[PDB]
Amino acid sequence: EPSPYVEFDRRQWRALRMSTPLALTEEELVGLRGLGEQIDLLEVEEVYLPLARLIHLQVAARQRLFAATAEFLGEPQQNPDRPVPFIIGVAGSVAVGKSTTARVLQALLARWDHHPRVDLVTTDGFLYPNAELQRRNLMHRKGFPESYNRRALMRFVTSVKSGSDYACAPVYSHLHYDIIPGAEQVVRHPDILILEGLNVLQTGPTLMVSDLFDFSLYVDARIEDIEQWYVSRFLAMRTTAFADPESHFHHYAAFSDSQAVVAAREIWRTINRPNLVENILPTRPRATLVLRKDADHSINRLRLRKL
Amino acid sequence: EPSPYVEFDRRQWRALRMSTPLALTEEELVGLRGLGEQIDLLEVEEVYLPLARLIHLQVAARQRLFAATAEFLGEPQQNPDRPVPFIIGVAGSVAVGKSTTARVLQALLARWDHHPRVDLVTTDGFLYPNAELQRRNLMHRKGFPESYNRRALMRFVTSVKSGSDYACAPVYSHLHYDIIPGAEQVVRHPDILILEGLNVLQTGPTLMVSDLFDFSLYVDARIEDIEQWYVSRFLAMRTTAFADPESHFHHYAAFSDSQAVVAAREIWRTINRPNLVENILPTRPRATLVLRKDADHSINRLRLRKL
Ligand code: NA
Ligand code: NA
Ligand code: NA
Ligand code: NA
Repeated sequence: EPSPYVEFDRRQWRALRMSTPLALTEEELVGLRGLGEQIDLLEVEEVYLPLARLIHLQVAARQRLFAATAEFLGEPQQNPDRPVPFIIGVAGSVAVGKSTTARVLQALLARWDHHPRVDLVTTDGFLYPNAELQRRNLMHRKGFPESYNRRALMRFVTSVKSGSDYACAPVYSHLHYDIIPGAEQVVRHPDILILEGLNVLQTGPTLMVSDLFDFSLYVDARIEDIEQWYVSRFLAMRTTAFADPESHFHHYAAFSDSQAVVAAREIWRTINRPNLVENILPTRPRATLVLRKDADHSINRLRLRKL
Repeated sequence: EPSPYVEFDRRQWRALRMSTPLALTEEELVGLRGLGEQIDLLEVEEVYLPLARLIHLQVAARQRLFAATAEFLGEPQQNPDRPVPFIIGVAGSVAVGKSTTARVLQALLARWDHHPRVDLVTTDGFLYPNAELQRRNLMHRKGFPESYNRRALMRFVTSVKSGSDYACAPVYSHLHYDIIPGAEQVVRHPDILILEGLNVLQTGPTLMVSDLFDFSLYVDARIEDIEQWYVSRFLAMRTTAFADPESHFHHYAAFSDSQAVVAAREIWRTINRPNLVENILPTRPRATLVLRKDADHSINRLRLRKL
């Protein structure tokens, strides 16, 4: 039966790498990966290099599109020193590795032969402040679509892809578990813009940020493996992030393996899992490329949208 | 504030026509339009000609996209005697004129300099048979998303855009108000495929037909004007379609202006209006181009998606 997708195993996919240069050291990859991630230069060579190739093949191809509409509208050319920004979305569950994935993707694309301006924005900074969340009785649905100012987010991405000289996004603090007063992330007409977050691929009654994506990525894995990673990582954070007295969750540092596991499973069950099942997973069908990870965080299978 | 769209009045839009040839006679336009429509060669010149231009500018541009993915996959070129079919969706309410719009669009694009294979398929043939509708208790929601076999529809469009030599779609009879046993509409690798129906722009938990559109059109107008047109047309059909004894709604032919109006308003209120408000309108934001009609069926304003 005909299909919009085309599956791959790491073997089939690593061949499409061709002669793409690996411009990332071991020290660099390290500072890009998160606690728990297993990503190594090998995976970066057999998976991220092909992806980066495909993306650049499409950055140019995509420009042909806006160019047509430009020609149709009888308008000028485009300052080649300012084309239409290529927007990439990276979606996935909490703890599946998407943040690392987006950080690595930005590193590789920015180090491309001509040195493109590659900006990365996480939807964290678009969550509503804790105070505003409490007001809406949402302090327990942090990460759900409604916990974000999707309007500000949409204005942000629209602003950037429309050619603005610069746009601003709030900044979120994982240490304080809240939006930081007065903080700003300024993005100035980048060549590429990667947007990473839980529900970026979301679709709805209004034009949304996913409708502005020229390419999308969905980091996938089994719901139980992600729970495992989540829990495991919660325990690990007792000696890293929670160890810090300034941490909103410093109280967690003193938890025992047992009580920490229980606490982690509860947050997963009451928050992260529901959101994954109800909002995130339903968006997967639309991803240009899905990176499937095995229980060991290893990306061994990919699903690409040819249609 | 930045915007994904760009508005136009007929004046601004007719200028983008450039020197596009008008290859349609008065006799031809007539056999393409529906009862109640006011479309004339002027509107076809100041509105449909520009649109046809823009579309052909993008058919080629769109091919650059699939070509990139083809080059990336290290696969052959594409029999230029068989590129990737360009899929166009035309959405809108019952009685807004979309069917005429799609019929005219196919006539103009098919008569393009190189003579493209331009096929047109209405979602009618994908409604579930009356018997199946009754089974699902849906005989009163005919036209709502659930009243269609969206799977068969998706398989159909996927089949065609994936390069199949031919695909088949059931046929619907407006005379009998039902799907015709054994009837088939065969579509063989067209250059362009126009899909017209109520909820074609719909989006959801799964990859849908709207995700395969390279271009979309949404014929729009005020909910009350469409009700007016609907009713008015119901009355008019007493002497055309309902006059036929073989008609499922032959009983309507004997209705008086008064009782016919009442009947028409009731169907609109209980069926067509709700569907428009709940399913159709929410899809409008996503249309590449929205054709706004005034109470006189006249297209005088357009909204194009530049992003
Ligand atoms: Na996190
Ligand atoms: Na994040
Ligand atoms: Na109709
Ligand atoms: Na129809």
